[PDB]
Amino acid sequence: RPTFYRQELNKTIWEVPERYQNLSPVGSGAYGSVCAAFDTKTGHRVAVKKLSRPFQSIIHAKRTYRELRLLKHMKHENVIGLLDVFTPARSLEEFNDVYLVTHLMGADLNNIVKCQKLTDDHVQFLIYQILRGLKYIHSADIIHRDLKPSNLAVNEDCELKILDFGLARHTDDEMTGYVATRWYRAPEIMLNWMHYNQTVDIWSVGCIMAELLTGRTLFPGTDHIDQLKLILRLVGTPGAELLKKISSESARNYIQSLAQMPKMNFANVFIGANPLAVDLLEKMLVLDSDKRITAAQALAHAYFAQYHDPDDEPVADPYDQSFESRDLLIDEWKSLTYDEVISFVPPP
Ligand SMILES: Nc1cccc(Oc2ccccn2)c1
Ligand SMILES: [Cl-]
Ligand SMILES: [Cl-]
Ligand SMILES: [Cl-]
Ligand SMILES: [Cl-]
Ligand SMILES: [Cl-]
Ligand SMILES: [Mg+2]
Repeated sequence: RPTFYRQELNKTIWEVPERYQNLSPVGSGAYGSVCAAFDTKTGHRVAVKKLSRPFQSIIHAKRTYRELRLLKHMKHENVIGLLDVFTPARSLEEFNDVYLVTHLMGADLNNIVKCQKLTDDHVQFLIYQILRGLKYIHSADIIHRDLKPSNLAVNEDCELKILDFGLARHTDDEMTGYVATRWYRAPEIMLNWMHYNQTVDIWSVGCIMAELLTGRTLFPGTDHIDQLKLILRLVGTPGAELLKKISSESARNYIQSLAQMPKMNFANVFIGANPLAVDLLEKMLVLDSDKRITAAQALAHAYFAQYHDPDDEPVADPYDQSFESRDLLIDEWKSLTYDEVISFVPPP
C-alpha cells in the first residue's frame, strides 16, 4: 500500500498517494470533481477524478461498477485508457471513495473545428483514427452512444483519442431544445423508436465528418421535431418496408403524416469536397441502420488509402457484460467494485 496524504481544495477532501503532486482543480459535472496533477511514477500530466456519491442508490452503485469495468478493458491508441484507480480504504468495511486517473487531455475537436483551417489531408487522418478506435470498441460488442466533437481529444500532431463513453447518463432536460448534446444522435433513437445498437455510432461519425468539411453543424435542430425535419430533407423520407421496423403505431402515423421527400444530391450539399469524401458520407448517413457502412468496412474505403494498414488495425479482447441483466443489492455492487479496484494492474 502506498502512503496517502490529505488536503482540502475547493470545499473537497482529497486523499491520494504521494506519487500525485501539484493538484489543481479543473472542473466538476454531477458525476465527480477533477484535479490536474503531475504523476512522479510515470512523468505524465494526469486527470484525477474523485467520484461523487458513488454508492448512493442501486442505480448509482451499478453505474460506478459499469464505468470501472469499461475503463479497465480499453487498451487501444485511439481510446482513453485507465492509468490508475485507488481508494484510501484499507478494507471493504471502510470503503466509501473511488478515484480514477487518466492522461490529462488539452484540446478537443471543437477547438480545432471552430478555430483552425483543415485540409482534406487533416479530415482523412482525423476520421481514420475515429474509425480505427470504433473498430476496436465494436469488436468487444460495446456501443459508445455519445460521439460528438467535445468527446474527441486532439493534440498538436493531429493525434486523436475517443473518451466519455455513454454510461446511460443523459437526462430529458439535457436533450431538450437547441443543444449539441442531441445534434449528433441517430434518427431511429432520437425519440427511442428503435433499441440502441453499434450502428447508431456510425451516424455520429458522418455528422462529425460533415462538420470538419464545412465548418458548420450538419443538423442543428431547435428541438427533436425540427432536427428530424432537417435529417429527412437530406436523406429522404422512409418507404413502407423500413417504416414497419418501428413497433409504435403512433410514431408510424407521425412518420406517415409528413409529405414524401427524395434523398438530396450530396455533391451539391458538400460543394467542392473530395468526391471520395462525398461517397463515404452517402454510405454513413443512411436512414435504415441495417444498411450503413460498418467501421471495419469504412477503414478499407479508398478515401483512407494513404493511412489504411490492415495489419495495424487491432480488435479487442472479449468483454463480458452479463452484469447488465443482473439484479443485486447496493452492498453487492459495492463489493464487486472493491474487488476491481484491488485487482487493477497498471500498463507497462
Ligand atoms: N434506422 C431505422 C430503423 C427503423 C426505421 C427507420 O426509419 C425512420 C424514419 C423516420 C424516423 C426514424 N426512423 C430507420
Ligand atoms: Cl505513492
Ligand atoms: Cl490513454
Ligand atoms: Cl474510502
Ligand atoms: Cl460537442
Ligand atoms: Cl470480460
Ligand atoms: Mg464529454
